[PDB]
Amino acid sequence: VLVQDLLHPSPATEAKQHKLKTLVQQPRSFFMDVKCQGCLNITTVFSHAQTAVTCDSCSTVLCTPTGGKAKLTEGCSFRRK
Amino acid sequence: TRTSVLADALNAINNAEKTGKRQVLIRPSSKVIIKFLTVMQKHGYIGEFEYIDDHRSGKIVVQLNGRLNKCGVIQPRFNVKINDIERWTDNLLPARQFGYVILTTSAGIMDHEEARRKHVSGKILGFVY
Amino acid sequence: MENDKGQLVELYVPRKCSATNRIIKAKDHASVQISIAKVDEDGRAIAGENITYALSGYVRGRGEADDSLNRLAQQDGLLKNVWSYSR
Amino acid sequence: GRMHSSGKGISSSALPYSRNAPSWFKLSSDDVVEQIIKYARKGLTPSQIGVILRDAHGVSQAKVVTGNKILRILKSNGLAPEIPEDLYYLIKKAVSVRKHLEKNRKDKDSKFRLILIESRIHRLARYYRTVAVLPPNWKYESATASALVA
Amino acid sequence: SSKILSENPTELELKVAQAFVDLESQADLKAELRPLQFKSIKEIDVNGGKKALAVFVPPPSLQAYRKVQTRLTRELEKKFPDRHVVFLAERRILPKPARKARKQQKRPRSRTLTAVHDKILEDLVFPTEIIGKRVRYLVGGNKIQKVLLDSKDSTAVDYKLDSFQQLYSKLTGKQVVFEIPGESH
Amino acid sequence: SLPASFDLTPEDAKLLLAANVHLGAKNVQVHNKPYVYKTRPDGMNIINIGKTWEKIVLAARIIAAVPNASDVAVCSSRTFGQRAVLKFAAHTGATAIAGRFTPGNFTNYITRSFKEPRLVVVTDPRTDAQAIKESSYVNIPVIALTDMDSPSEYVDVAIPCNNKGKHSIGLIWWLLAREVLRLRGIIPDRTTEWSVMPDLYFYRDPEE
RNA sequence: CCGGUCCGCGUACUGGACCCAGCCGAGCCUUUCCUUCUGGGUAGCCAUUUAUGGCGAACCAGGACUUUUACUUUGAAAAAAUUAGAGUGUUCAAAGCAGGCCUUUGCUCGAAUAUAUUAGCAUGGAAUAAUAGAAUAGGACGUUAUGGUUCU
Ligand SMILES: [Mg+2]
Ligand SMILES: [Mg+2]
Ligand SMILES: [Mg+2]
Ligand SMILES: [Mg+2]
Ligand SMILES: [Mg+2]
Ligand SMILES: [Mg+2]
Ligand SMILES: [Mg+2]
Ligand SMILES: [Mg+2]
Ligand SMILES: [Zn+2]
Repeated sequence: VLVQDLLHPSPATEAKQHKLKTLVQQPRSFFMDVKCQGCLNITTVFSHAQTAVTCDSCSTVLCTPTGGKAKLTEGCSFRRK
Repeated sequence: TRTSVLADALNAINNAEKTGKRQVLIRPSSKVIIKFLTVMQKHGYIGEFEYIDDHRSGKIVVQLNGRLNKCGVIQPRFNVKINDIERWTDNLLPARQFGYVILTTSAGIMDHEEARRKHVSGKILGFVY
Repeated sequence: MENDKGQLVELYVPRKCSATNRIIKAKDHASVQISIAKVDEDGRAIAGENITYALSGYVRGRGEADDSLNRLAQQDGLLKNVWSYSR
Repeated sequence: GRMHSSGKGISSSALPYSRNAPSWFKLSSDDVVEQIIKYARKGLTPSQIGVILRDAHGVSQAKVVTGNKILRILKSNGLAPEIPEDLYYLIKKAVSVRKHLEKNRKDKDSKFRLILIESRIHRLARYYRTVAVLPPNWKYESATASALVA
Repeated sequence: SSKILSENPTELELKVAQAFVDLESQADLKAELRPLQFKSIKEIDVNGGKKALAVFVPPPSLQAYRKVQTRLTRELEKKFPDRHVVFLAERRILPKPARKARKQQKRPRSRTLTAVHDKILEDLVFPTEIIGKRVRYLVGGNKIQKVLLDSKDSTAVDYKLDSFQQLYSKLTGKQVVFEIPGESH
Repeated sequence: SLPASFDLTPEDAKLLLAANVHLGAKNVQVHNKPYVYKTRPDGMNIINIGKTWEKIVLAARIIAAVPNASDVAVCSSRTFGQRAVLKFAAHTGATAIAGRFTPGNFTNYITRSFKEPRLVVVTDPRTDAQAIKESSYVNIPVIALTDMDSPSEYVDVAIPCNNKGKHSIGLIWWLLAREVLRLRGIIPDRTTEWSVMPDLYFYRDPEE
């Protein structure tokens, strides 16, 4: 392809690129509001969390760190902030 | 490591122009790169180019129009006396009637013809034709 | 190229590629000259009245000639929404 | 890349273009600071405090909220460690390898790795002396290293 | 006139301060208009019959204005019709030292001309946040900035932007174009 | 630009899909990427026949620009396309090259069937590689019917279609013949039904 | 833009550009000024007591300070011979620095000019590449800010 709009790449193909290979690098992670099933308390949790986050009320582990995104425990619902 | 961002910029421009592409992406940007491109743009060897701010060194997208034969840096940026400018244009330029040697002088970045007009000299920076 | 008195001492002002602006040499036998007929409002091809493009042998060798014509023809109205600037 | 390897990995963090706090962030620039000091007394290094902040408190960057980087805040409250954290972990690993080497004398691989870590210590300690983070007479001693980290 | 932090305020500044001593009548926003002050009211004429009103504020006082600026502008636009109201902080620009210039204290980056023009370019579009800036270098020689704004809170500025371009041109002399790439369109 | 009477009509669009023209090869080269609309879950690539139609109209306009109709050479080495090119030459006056292409027909001027076409039209760049190669020696532009796996080297006008279909080849050739005659004025207008049927131009086995 | 003239594209000369644009500059304004000291000296501010109250920048001449370089412009300096090079019928030339005038009880062009180059000296500029600065503030201004401790 000799002629191509480098300043306005297709947003579909722009999203398949590596996170450092976009026009402006941008994280694909986000922060979430996590509802444990046991109670209702807003707890902001990083999507790629490295910590076994526990809610303040009861000392129950909410998520377990993995290689990539943290895994929410069963009964825990997330909403992207 | 990355020792000359101007060399990276001109190599990308050369590779895109030799391969027939009409646009090229340059990373990283700098003041010297932008002022080098403005001289090339001023003589018509390239078209409009665009600077993208990413809160970092930056990126540039240059539009090529096929008139550029070759642009390059001179590393290191040798000191050039006024009497030595004649010798440099003979070695680097294809003829005595066209082509420009880019210098960095205390009066600013300019072509060898402009440097003779304002009677200034500095360090050699590159060439374009 | 002309002398001081202004006479064009140049013989053979050469053609240039429509895609890459390279000079098409005298022995570049991979270079072609596309001739595309003009069509009147009745749907008829107008005899001897054409839109013309030239491609150097370099562009054709890389296989980009087809995509270059898509771009060149779309800018001239010969085509609609077939070539996209953004990929 | 990779000063002491043949690797060419590029994995790292990619900061967002926005330098401002997210609209949904409600904590003040103070409440984060008292949170940092509370965690700093538990013994966390600046790397670990930042990990906990985004992992459990939604603090994407301490700089976009407070205005200063994490190590700058600790040094402003007299909580800066004497040895910088990264230099500490290189010396601690070298201590661990040296402790392993005296019991496994034929482990020539650990001997090769120890030279890399100590070379990395000396380059970093020399840098810290030019920026006046370490005293000009500061020198890393293998014999007395266990005192500094243990 | 106590609201004005300048000696000999103009009639326009008095009228604006007269509005400032009237919006606290409703107690929803009153606990914060006592300390609010401003230094100047620069007004220019934009095309289309409108007029740009620039309120200049001490930079340390900027974060106090930012807390109520969204509401306060809407009623100030009601009191003064066909007026576009913006709030700018009076940042100080320190000139670049010459080589032979006598040594002064090291110039902080917030006082540099690049930072200040970037800063006023940020105060101009306050409800929205900048997600990207581009600079075109045209073949003619002139340079044009492009600023990309977030679609969130876009309705506060989406009918202006043209006032901003001329206002930015008045303050700095350079050309800028504001675009919101992610609108519904 | 172009009158709206030249737009893709629903009748022709029905023909193209029924002839499996829209079925492109599983693997697509980078040069044919703009012509792919979407990949079908089995693996076949769906051809954007709107783009296919416009290339056909563009190609027919180039053919109409050649003064001598016999100077246009239509080629097919595939057996599926041999009948199509022979009938195209009869209707349009072009020069058909069915079956084997003798190497040197364009460069060796003492061969028997030594031709000098002003334009060469190819059914498939892969099976007609020899015909395409010599055109790049004597400044001959090439129009080619290309699948998603067909090479694009030295091809100026690419018609995106299914090269490996019995009905796809015949239909595309039939469409070109109709448009060339419409521009020449043989067909009175773009709405008159053509006498010739797309069944002619279709390859017939020795069984019948 | 009369090319008259000067000595026939001629076109040099040169009245005359009305300067199209372009090029080398200089200041002033945009938040942007050698912080200065001692006069001239005071002219106009703040002219209510002037060039009898408080515009030292309203430009000089006599003092006081100064982040360090590299680089590049210009200047002085780098002996003569040699080199390049202007002039000059040593009969030409290599050379030489001679020589020329109506014929002289004497008149009279000259004997240029360039180049040196690392180092040193003075100088304009401030791109490029370094360097220093305000972080436990021991930081900067108060022109006439208030004292105190010392020292000349
Ligand atoms: Mg031009
Ligand atoms: Mg050479
Ligand atoms: Mg030249
Ligand atoms: Mg050129
Ligand atoms: Mg790398
Ligand atoms: Mg190494
Ligand atoms: Mg990293
Ligand atoms: Mg109230
Ligand atoms: Zn819970």
